[PDB]
Amino acid sequence: YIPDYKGMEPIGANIEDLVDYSKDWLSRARNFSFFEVKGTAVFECFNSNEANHCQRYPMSRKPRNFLLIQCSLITSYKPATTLSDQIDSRRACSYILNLIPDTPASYLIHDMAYRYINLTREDMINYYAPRIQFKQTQNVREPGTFKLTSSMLRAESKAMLDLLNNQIESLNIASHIVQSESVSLITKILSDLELNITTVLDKFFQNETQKYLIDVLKKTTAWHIGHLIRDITESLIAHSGLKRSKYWSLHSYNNGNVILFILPSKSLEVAGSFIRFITVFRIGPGLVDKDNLDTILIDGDSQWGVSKVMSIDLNRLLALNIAFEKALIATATWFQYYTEDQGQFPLQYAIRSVFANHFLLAICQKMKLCAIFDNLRYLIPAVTSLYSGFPSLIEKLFERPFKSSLEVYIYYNIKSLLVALAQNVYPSFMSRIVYKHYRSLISEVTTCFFLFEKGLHGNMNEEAKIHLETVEWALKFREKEEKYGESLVENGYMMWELRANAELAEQQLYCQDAIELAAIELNKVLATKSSVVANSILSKNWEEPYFSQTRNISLKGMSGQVQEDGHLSSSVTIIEAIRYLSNSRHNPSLLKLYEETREQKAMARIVRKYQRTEADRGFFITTLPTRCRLEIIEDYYDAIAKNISEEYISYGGEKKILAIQGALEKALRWASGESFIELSFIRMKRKLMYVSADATKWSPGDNSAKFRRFTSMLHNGLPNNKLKNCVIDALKQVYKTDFFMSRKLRNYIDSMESLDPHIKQFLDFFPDGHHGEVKGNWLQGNLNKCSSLFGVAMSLLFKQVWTNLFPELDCFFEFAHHSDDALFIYGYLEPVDWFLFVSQQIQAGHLHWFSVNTEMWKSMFNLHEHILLLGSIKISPKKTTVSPTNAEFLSTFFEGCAVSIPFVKILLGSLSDLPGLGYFDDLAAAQSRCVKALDLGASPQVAQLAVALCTSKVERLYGTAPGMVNHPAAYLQVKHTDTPIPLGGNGAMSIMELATAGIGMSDKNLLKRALLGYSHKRQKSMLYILGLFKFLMKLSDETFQFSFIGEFEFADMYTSKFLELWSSQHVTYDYIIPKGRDNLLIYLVRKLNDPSIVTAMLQLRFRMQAKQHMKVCRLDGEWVTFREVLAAANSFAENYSATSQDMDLFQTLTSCTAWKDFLNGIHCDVIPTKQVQRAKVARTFTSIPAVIGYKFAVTVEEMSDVLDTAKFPDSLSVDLKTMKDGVYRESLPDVMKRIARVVIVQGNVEGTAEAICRYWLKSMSLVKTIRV
RNA sequence: UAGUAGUAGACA
Ligand SMILES: [Mg+2]
Repeated sequence: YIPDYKGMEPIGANIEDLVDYSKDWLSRARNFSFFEVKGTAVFECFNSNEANHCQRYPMSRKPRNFLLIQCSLITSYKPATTLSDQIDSRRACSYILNLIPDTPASYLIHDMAYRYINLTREDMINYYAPRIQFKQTQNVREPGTFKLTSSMLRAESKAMLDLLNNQIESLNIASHIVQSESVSLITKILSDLELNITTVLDKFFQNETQKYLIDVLKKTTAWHIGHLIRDITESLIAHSGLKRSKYWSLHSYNNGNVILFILPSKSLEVAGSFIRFITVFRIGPGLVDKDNLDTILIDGDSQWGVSKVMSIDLNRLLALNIAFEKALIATATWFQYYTEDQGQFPLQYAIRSVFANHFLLAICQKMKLCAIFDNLRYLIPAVTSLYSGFPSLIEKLFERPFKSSLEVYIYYNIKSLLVALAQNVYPSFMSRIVYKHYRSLISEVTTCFFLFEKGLHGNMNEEAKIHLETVEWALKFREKEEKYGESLVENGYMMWELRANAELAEQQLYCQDAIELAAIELNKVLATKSSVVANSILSKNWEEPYFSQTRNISLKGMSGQVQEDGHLSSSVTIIEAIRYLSNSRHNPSLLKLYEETREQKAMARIVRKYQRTEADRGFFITTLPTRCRLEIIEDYYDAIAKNISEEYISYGGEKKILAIQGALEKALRWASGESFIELSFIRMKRKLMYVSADATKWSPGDNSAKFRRFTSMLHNGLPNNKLKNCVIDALKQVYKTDFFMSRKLRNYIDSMESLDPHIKQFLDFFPDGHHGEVKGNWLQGNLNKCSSLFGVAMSLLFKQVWTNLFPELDCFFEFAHHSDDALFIYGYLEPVDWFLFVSQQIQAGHLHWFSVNTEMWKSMFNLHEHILLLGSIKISPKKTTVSPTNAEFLSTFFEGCAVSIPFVKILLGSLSDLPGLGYFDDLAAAQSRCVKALDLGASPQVAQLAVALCTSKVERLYGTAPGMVNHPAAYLQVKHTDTPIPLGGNGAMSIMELATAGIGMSDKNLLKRALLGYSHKRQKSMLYILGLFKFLMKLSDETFQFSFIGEFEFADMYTSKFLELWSSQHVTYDYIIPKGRDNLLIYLVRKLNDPSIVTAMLQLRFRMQAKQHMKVCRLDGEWVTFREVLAAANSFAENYSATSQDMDLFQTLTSCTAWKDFLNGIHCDVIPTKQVQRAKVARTFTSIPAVIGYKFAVTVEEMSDVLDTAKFPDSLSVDLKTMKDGVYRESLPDVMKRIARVVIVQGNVEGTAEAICRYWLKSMSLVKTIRV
């Protein structure tokens, strides 16, 4: 009932007081926090940091390894098969046995080759045999392994095995010798990798992309070496099973030239496990590092390189498996960007070198390189800006040991590139070309950065790193509390305290007057839309049940009760919901739950986000009362946030780019024309300086208590303060939290047995050794809408103070705040008399006017930063860049109105992130991410190439590819093109059709081509396809994208048959979430036992190799394999006979489901004009479950639940009828159950749902304009 | 100086 609370009393805060303080503070000399970029300054920073680094780390004479797998190719590579594998293994063992071992690695290789070549005939028959045909033997225990005891192991081999089963340094980068050696080595490797080995969309692809990219790259040794690495990694993954990992293995590739020896290892299924192997190759061009080779045996006029015993984890193994494609996709993206930039096609040598560099980066999956590229992606914007904090970025760059010889090469490259950039046409990073646009260079380095997989950090020395920041800032907060008193820090310091001390204006301390005036400036705007504000505030689920929302049902992850170990349990949200519902007697609303759990202390943990940044960020797992309080605050401020612009987090994930582009366009429109200043006119030029700003420590270095005062003065449309007081109390109860250290960190501390001083300082934060109190720091991600709104309010307060300071100048300001990320557009005035006016103003008693005489934007930013510090927002000196032409926001780059959104992240993620729901499901998902890239800016040719790559990957993984086990052609009497996708199918579909028509069209189109065959011709093959479709329909009906497809704590509280009966009885609950306690509890128990939920709660990517031959599909309510499903499909289609109802359904579906004809029906021709690139912009594409819940609603409880769920309470009936009409345009329970976008265009294109399709048709050609 | 990782002792 929203009980009353302690509402805060406003105090006498006056804007004039802040204006006077601003006058006094601006009347003196201020130190700019940014440095003007120069070639001399950047070079001096590099030299000084080199000198310091020479003594920071101990020198290392021997550069360390950087290539995970070493192999060499001199002829074209043919993919390996079982027969070729056996022949090559025989040849390779014969070659190896005629060599003299020198090192323990060579001795072990010789011993294993001798053992393999002496395996009996039955062993070699069972070796290479399929799983079904395999039989156990003395010498062979698994299809691709053999045993090796100590009896057949030499003394040296045993010694090296003991070495396996048993202080940081750096290279002298300041030395020219080390740099020269590293550059020469990496240049040799790249030159070896560049060597040559000796519809309308289809025609455009073959003319532009195939001719100039694929045909050029088909002969490079990088291409064939990528294929060879794919084969080697496939063999390694096959060995990494839970059964095969304990044995030895031997494989050979490329006519016995490359040999892989797999040592016993822990299976990659277990966490923190490595697979150990040795690769022996003939010395030649390729990924050869002579210094890091274990040995180079000398055969007769030949050299055999034996590499070191490499231990590779699952992440790096899966990265190496798909690295030909990550290199190919990156090269295609670079090709498209070069075409956009220079307007012509890249030459052969440039594209070959780019592909070689991308392949080398994809192979060397090392954390040091990932950190270097993470630093570089911020360093490049700093040196191309007018003022930036580049010295700090260079210092952070020099904070790493350059152990590998690749890191020295990349460091030399980035040093040269940054020195060249600061001295100025934008030089490229991996080529000798020079770009015409900064967006191309920044996209190139971003693409290089995205080639590194997420989670390359040390598994153990990162859980401490994620804790250190929180502990350090909590200690700083305690120090401030002891220095200034608990009351001052919690409630904020008065304005006179700031005027007297002047050291109070820092982080974790806020000024009450600043908060109040910021709230006043925001509610001045809010007074115009108070009605909408109240409507949005009341529109949230204040009185709705708490656990009937989707977020509280999800599996995201939350904490549990404190256990006897003293640690905080890690459960899922659904489990905590079930627990509380079981203990409670009713399902309370948000406010009722908050009142129930108000007295409980907020507890939290931290877990890794698994990013690719230099330092891994950890996100916090909060308990249930903490989640309730944060949801209250977030709902309130999000409701307020939407009705105010200049904050771009309340906006949807898709409207942010449109909003920021509109803001930039408004800034550009204002910049047009001049301004007139009254002499007391004078003409003044209107300038435009963007400031891409970031906060130093958004969450850790803030004081959440400030929001209290904000919420006490923010004006909403509500008549009473009950909700505002509830939000204030929720803010009060989230002030102090119990930060719990993880179990891994506790075990790490326990195993130490002797603590370093800094580990002791970290540990004393936790008194009992498990949890420590953290004050004033809202945990990361918990308060983002509120923080963005507060930042916008502070910016508006600064704008008001500036306007009151100099009313004679009509300056222009915009602010964009997406949490810590921000963009400040400053339109100031520049003289074309101004100095005389400034002198007169100074002599008139306005001592603060002298800050505007020259470079007024400096003083504007100084005042803005100080006013932001009057809260707790510290603009980061490092990652904030000012520039008069460019901007960076929301991970996108703006050239005025032009927008450049990276689309590489989802193109590369198509292969690396497969959902695993099912063959059709994951194939559609992978095809969907190519559509998203096509929306974000990828050209149709690049999207087509990427989609071909990922569907080839899915076909290879599931065996659907022709010639393999699960090829439907050999068991379904079809041509593999007339096969439904859920039962195989080609899956090759034009990206245009997926983008426009839909993803499942490849099935539906077939249906049409079936029906036209069955009606006009009555062919038996069409009847067979119809039977296949009927089998899919039957499976979809039996088991219950959008198409027909073919243990825990509380999961055992209700019987499975009880769940089935309940689901059959309460049909409506399949579409709506219940509201009563018992019904919601049963719904949640059923949700726990859903196979998709259990599977969802990468390891799946690795385990799919074994899952391929196991029973994963569902047939007649039984778990069966895919091959049996295909055989059943063949039998049922052969025994299928047509019926009237099926024919009627097919005619209705084919008549009601067309866009393909328009795509290929339009004409195209090359206009005699070269393609010109314009400033790209963004366009847009231009409750239902409740009515279905109404349809099956029978009981009073279900009727009440569906009534509450619907946005419109009593309109459902009418809506249902209208929906029925819609269905009749495109009633029975069966048919009812079965029925159940921003694109980066060029400037000219319209925003119609067909205009974007026409633009995509235009964009298929990359260098030539076309006409429709 | 077997690998990954690391100016947090890990995988073991
Ligand atoms: Mg930024």
